Amino acid sequence: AVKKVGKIIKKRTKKFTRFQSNRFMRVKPAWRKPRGIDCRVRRRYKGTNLMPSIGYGSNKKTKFLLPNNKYKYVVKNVKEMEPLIMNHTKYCVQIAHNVSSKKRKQIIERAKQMNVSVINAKARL
Amino acid sequence: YAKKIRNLGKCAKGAGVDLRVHFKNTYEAARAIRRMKLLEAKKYLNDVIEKKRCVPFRKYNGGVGRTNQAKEFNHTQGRWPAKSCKFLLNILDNVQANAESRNLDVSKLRLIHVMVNKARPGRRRTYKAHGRINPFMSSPCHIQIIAREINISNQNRLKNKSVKKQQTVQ
RNA sequence: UUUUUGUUUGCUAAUGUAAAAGAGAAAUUAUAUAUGUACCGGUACAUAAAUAAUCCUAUCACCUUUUUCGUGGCUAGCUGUGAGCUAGGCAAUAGUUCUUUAACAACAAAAAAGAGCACAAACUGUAGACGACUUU
RNA sequence: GCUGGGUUUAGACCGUCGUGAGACAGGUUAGUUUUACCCUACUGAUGAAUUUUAUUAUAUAUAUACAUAUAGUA
RNA sequence: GUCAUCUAAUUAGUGACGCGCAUGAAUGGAUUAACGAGAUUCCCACUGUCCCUACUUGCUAUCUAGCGAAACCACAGCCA
RNA sequence: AGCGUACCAACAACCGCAUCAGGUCUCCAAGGUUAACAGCCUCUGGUUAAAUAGAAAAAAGUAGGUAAGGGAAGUCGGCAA
RNA sequence: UUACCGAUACCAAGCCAUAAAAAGAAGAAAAAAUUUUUUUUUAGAAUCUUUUUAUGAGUAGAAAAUCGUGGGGUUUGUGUUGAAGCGAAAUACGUGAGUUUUCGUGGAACAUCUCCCUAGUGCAGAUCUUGGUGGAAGUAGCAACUAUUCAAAU
RNA sequence: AUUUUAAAAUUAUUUGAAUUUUUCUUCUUAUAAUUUAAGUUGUUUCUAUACAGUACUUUCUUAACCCACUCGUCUUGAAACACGGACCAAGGAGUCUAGCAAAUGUGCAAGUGUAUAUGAUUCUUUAAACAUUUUACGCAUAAUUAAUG
RNA sequence: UAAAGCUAAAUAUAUGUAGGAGACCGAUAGCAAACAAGUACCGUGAGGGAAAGAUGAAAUAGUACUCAGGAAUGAGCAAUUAAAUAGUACCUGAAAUCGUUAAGAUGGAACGGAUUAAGAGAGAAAACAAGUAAAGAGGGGAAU
Ligand SMILES: O[C@H](c1cc(C(F)(F)F)nc2c(C(F)(F)F)cccc12)[C@@H]1CCCCN1
Ligand SMILES: [Mg+2]
Ligand SMILES: [Mg+2]
Ligand SMILES: [Mg+2]
Ligand SMILES: [Mg+2]
Ligand SMILES: [Mg+2]
Ligand SMILES: [Mg+2]
Ligand SMILES: [Mg+2]
Ligand SMILES: [Mg+2]
Ligand SMILES: [Mg+2]
Ligand SMILES: [Mg+2]
Ligand SMILES: [Mg+2]
Ligand SMILES: [Mg+2]
Ligand SMILES: [Mg+2]
Ligand SMILES: [Mg+2]
Ligand SMILES: [Mg+2]
Ligand SMILES: [Mg+2]
Ligand SMILES: [Mg+2]
Ligand SMILES: [Mg+2]
Ligand SMILES: [Mg+2]
Ligand SMILES: [Mg+2]
Ligand SMILES: [Mg+2]
Ligand SMILES: [Mg+2]
Ligand SMILES: [Mg+2]
Ligand SMILES: [Mg+2]
Ligand SMILES: [Mg+2]
Ligand SMILES: [Mg+2]
Ligand SMILES: [Mg+2]
Ligand SMILES: [Mg+2]
Ligand SMILES: [Mg+2]
Ligand SMILES: [Mg+2]
Ligand SMILES: [Mg+2]
Ligand SMILES: [Mg+2]
Ligand SMILES: [Mg+2]
Ligand SMILES: [Mg+2]
Ligand SMILES: [Mg+2]
Ligand SMILES: [Mg+2]
Ligand SMILES: [Mg+2]
Ligand SMILES: [Mg+2]
Repeated sequence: AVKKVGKIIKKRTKKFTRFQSNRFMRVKPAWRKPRGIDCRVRRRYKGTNLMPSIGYGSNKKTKFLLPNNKYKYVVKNVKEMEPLIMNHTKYCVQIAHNVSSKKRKQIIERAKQMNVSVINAKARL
Repeated sequence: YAKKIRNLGKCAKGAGVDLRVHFKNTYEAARAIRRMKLLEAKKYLNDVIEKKRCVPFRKYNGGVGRTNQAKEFNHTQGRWPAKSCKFLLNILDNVQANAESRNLDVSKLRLIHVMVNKARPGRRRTYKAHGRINPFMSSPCHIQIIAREINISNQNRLKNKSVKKQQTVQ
């Protein structure tokens, strides 16, 4: 169903899993669009998996906002942190998965100085 | 070993690397054993070796006969897998020895983890039909055995509600 | 059986309900008639005839004072319970609702009180692939 | 399940047809019948489990489903 | 195919008959003793071929100890 | 002078994909019964092993036996016996 | 004769895309505090932004926008305070391919979305190839060669 | 950041009319306010005086109501008693060159392309890049005819 | 100027050796062959023709010793290592498949979609508290 939280509307919380991904191991859940005659999914018979479609898309205005209402920005370095000094209420930092612990700590510190939210501050904490 | 132990001081482990016994029979034996005092398990094994008590084949029960001793485990099928049993007995003995070497009482030891994994098959050749070579492989096993010594929120409104409920009850 | 608290190494305290909010209701029988009652299926007289469109059962808290009547226990009195009458004026306040935590059943702990079979094994053979059965 | 006599392989003979190889809805004879250990079905053979499950009553004329029922063997 | 014959009964067999769809003379024709793991029918003997199945023996199957494959397999597996 | 000389010759030493009831050339050749180097049994020599044992002794199978009275009535056909 | 139920059709409203259409090269608003501080923003990216309306089936096919993989030039970075990978995930983002992140393993490399350049560039099928692994299944079976048994030894 | 304006409407006034004589009677002269304009804001709780809990989010898990036939494939038509597929991992298929074409980009444009090859103060990259002698040829600028033309 | 001949240069090279290269391939790729590869093995023969790399920095650290074992192996209070679930089948160790544990479900399939539900995990970056004050631990920047 629909998942209103704030003004943030999500139309389809459920992932669209590949047809029959649940039937053969060799078929991953990653959406693939079925082709060929007699698909059932293509044909949209009641009771099957749904086909992702453009109707499902989120309002242009709230799109890439997370539950926080801030667009997520990936941060590898202090230099990168800096573009968001004038944007602390609109973008929220995520520190790159590959950052070493000291560097991560430094980044976190910087974020606090800036008043910018960190979505993954706790890595290696 | 596979089990979550926490304190290995009250535990005694024993392993069998690549046993020349069938995986299924051995598995069954292990199942039969599981959750038992070590000595009792040993006794059971001995009995099975001497064809007095059977091990119940419940999982791999395809074609296994229909013994008299199976009534003991509420089952109908059961067998006396000799070589496998012997192997298991040996491992049990080893475990016991290990325990002794530490400081665990053998009377209070229970088998908490009796795992049988299947090892890599020993390849042999069988000859069939119209000049056809087929695999005549064995089903070897690893056996892992572990013995072990065995002996918010308040909320003011919520609180008020609770009180009211209590009053009502009274 | 009663009471109390709980069920907020694989374990060694322990939860689940397709359905509680009064889940209230025992003639029978006919459907172009029934039911009683009283005599000898018959006769006479009642009675239901939108029959659950009804009837029953609810809220009288309190404790104390003046009691009456019913039921249950023990040897006319005592006690407990239920119902009425009379006197005292007394209490609940949660700040506007967020289920009315109120039922049933199971348990687990705490205290309290009371008070052997079977399989196997050997044997059998009225049986039988093996179980099983029949035996001892 | 079988049998394989015929039909419908390769051998062969005859008749007709075809220059011929061959043809015949013409005749005649000789010509390998593979696998269940799977699932179900059936026939027999054991056999646990079964409280949202049961109950045609029980109990001393009155009661009671706002009730009984443990389980294990036999 | 008609008459015989064989049978209680014969689309078989044998002996005849013959305007023979379409027999026939080294495409050899007709006849043949002996021979044939040749094709066909009948008779005698003989028998579980059968009436009509029964009992029995080894070896398997069966259960156990040991070992231990494969074809096949979308998922699977009750019916009207 | 040189070269060959072990051992196997199938039973697991060879060829059959294998320690596979198959195949593979030659010589020697005992007593009994007998026409017989047949078949049956024995001596010399050789084994007592064969990709398994044990227990039960159903069906079914397979290699056999035996069946009263009938005697091919079975079946394509006396196939099999 | 009414009443009602009843579609992804219809209507009303939102949002998504597509198509078209309007239209576009300068400025303080409010709240909270106590007249001054604090809190938010203070827009102008032409395939872009704002708004408007209509529309949305689809095999063969065509096109566009994206997404990912191996390498290259460029750009600015991450690594033994642990890279790639792998396994599980995640109040995660995307309609989706995916992307990103956390924990665990791992023990050495790894990116580029800044632009675009190149390719042996994306798999569920081919009685696909190779390697592995199952159910069948502890099942079929281990039945030619007449046959073994007792004691002892190692 | 001026079409959340202008008007409509409404409220209390102010001037003039009207026949529908009317505490919503209408126009209209002027002024303030308001919303019926000019797409929902307010009040009171609660979460909660919490850092995660049994609440709240979300992943998984079964249930339950309703629905749902093996995908790929050739086919008028496949769930088919049509074929392929036991399962999994990796590999696995419109490519490259020659010439032509249109499309579009770019440079130049009656021209254009420096072909081979030379030259250099070019030499890790340098097998590229640069340079083109102090009327080459291609295609195009003219067509047409079997043809001398 | 035939019926006689010779002759360097530019030009070609998938063979051999030796150098140097790559916007090449990265152990099912690349030669068939990264390794005792034209090797093992198969075919009477002409011929056919594989699979197979990686422990660690260092085996001049390759498992000492003790206990149980016939032995393999196992275990350790022991031992090399940074690391032995790096133990020589040794880097990473996916999937199928299987084992252990737990939870759950189960009247002739299972799975699935839509929508909840109860569980069981997870979580705080919207899912309350800016600032102010007292005093600790730090860090800065500036003024002179
Ligand atoms: O069109 C103006 C404009 C001017 C100038 C300038 F003159 F400086 F080059 N440059 C502009 C640019 C620029 F060219 F990129 F600078 C973009 C958009 C608008 C520009 C806009 C007008 C609105 C305010 C911003 N400048
Ligand atoms: Mg179709
Ligand atoms: Mg189909
Ligand atoms: Mg025939
Ligand atoms: Mg023929
Ligand atoms: Mg006859
Ligand atoms: Mg005749
Ligand atoms: Mg003639
Ligand atoms: Mg002859
Ligand atoms: Mg297989
Ligand atoms: Mg010799
Ligand atoms: Mg000798
Ligand atoms: Mg032989
Ligand atoms: Mg050979
Ligand atoms: Mg042999
Ligand atoms: Mg007879
Ligand atoms: Mg006779
Ligand atoms: Mg007859
Ligand atoms: Mg007959
Ligand atoms: Mg005969
Ligand atoms: Mg469309
Ligand atoms: Mg990468
Ligand atoms: Mg390709
Ligand atoms: Mg694949
Ligand atoms: Mg496909
Ligand atoms: Mg394969
Ligand atoms: Mg349905
Ligand atoms: Mg067709
Ligand atoms: Mg086909
Ligand atoms: Mg198939
Ligand atoms: Mg395949
Ligand atoms: Mg692939
Ligand atoms: Mg062009
Ligand atoms: Mg010359
Ligand atoms: Mg290779
Ligand atoms: Mg380290
Ligand atoms: Mg590891
Ligand atoms: Mg390494
Ligand atoms: Mg490893």
